Amino acid sequence: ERDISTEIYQAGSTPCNGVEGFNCYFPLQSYGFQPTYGVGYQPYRVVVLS
Amino acid sequence: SVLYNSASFSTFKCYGVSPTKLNDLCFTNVYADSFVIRGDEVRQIAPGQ
Repeated sequence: ERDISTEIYQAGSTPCNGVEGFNCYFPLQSYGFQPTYGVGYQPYRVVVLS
Repeated sequence: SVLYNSASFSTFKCYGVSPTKLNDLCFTNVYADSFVIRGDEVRQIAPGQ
């Protein structure tokens, strides 16, 4: 099943509608992966042939 | 009832384990600490920091 629909999760007192910080989070974040890092951590090509 | 969703007591700056599912699991020994903040605000309380 696809998961295209995205929406900010709400479990505390904050709806986190652009107010990230002070016990508020946003799932999408920038990793900041510079090239010369642990190539063992590099993502691989994964394919499923049902 | 007043552990996590008190909504009127103070902040709950915590991380690592699920702040909701721990209510089910039972432990043997529970530790209590009476100390003072590290000094700036909370800043230097972070793994890898």
